[PDB]
Amino acid sequence: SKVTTVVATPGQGPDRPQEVSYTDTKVIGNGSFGVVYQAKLCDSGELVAIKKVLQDKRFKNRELQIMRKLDHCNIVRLRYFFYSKDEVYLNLVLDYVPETVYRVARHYSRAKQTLPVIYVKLYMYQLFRSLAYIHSFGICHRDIKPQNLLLDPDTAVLKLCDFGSAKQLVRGEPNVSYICSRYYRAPELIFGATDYTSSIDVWSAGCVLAELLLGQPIFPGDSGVDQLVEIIKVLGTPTREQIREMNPNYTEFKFPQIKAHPWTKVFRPRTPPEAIALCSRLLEYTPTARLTPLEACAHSFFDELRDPNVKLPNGRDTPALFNFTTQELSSNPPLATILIPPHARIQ
Ligand SMILES: CN(C)c1nc2ccc1CCCCn1cc(c3ccccc31)C1=C(C(=O)NC1=O)c1cn(c3ccccc13)CCC2
Repeated sequence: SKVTTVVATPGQGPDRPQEVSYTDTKVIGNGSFGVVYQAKLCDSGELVAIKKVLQDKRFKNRELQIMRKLDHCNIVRLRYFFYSKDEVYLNLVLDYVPETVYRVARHYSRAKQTLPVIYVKLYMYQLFRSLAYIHSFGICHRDIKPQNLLLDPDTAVLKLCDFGSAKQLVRGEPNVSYICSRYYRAPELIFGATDYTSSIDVWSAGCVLAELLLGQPIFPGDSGVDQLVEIIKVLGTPTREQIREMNPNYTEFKFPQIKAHPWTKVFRPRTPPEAIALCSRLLEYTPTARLTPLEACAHSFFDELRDPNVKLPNGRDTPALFNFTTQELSSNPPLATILIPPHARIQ
């Protein structure tokens, strides 16, 4: 009962500090992403995660200012923030969730068992949703992978986190190319591309999809150089025309020609055709040929989720999949027809 008490500015509301108290401060993480503690809210009893960073007093913060314009239930909610190695740290109080998709995938795999397809449908849909909400701002995550997909096991609700790498993409302004974890890095980035679009999130989510079908990473590779070699094995060698689309700085190739290994004989035998059809639309050399998140939500692979008489393996109802705002449908309103099925329109 060693209660810390600070004054903290609410995350999405108006700029009006309150008093807040909590306890049970133990460390849960410490790495590239920063320094995170678990903690317990005195009043409610609820759990939280608290990220801590030395902040350059004379400057804004790119992570804080991105999270303060966000309120989506597939995105980890920022509750409060405040300040406090010698001088000035920034603190962010976040919703706590104990399991991840990576952890859950890992368990099925090492025991030599496949992830039931229903869980594959649930997880990607909610991800594509989460991508659609941020892409309607210009904000690109730039670190989609299974370890950044938090998950409630009993309910199935899933929440993207870690907006440390996230950035608002602007036409004409250059951006760094060595970014995202290697196995989930789009080929344009590899090629040196500097004015890439938010469709790099869509590539990465494709790599996550295939992983959940095979029970292991689709493109490993043992270096930044070897990562395009593992890709080429599957999609063959790209054309000068494809290489132009990714980066207009390459004219001559540096690695012999290979032909495309077909999609059907990459996975196992019983795999559903729409999983494979979808996967082909995500993993394309050409950025503009890849689907949009919202278009991905409307794929025929997710039709089972829009059934009314559908439940989880533990009997329960599925979480709400059809409470789309206008902001969320804003990039293509016509799709409402499909995204919201009849029974979810009940006046
Ligand atoms: C094993 N393991 C190393 C691991 N790594 C990650 C995710 C989960 C896990 C295991 C689950 C244990 C519970 N667990 C939940 C965590 C968390 C954070 C650190 C350690 C454990 C942890 C949470 C978050 C978050 O936003 N809200 C959370 O509740 C964040 C995840 N990250 C960042 C970064 C910056 C700010 C907040 C958070 C990125 C790290 C990726």
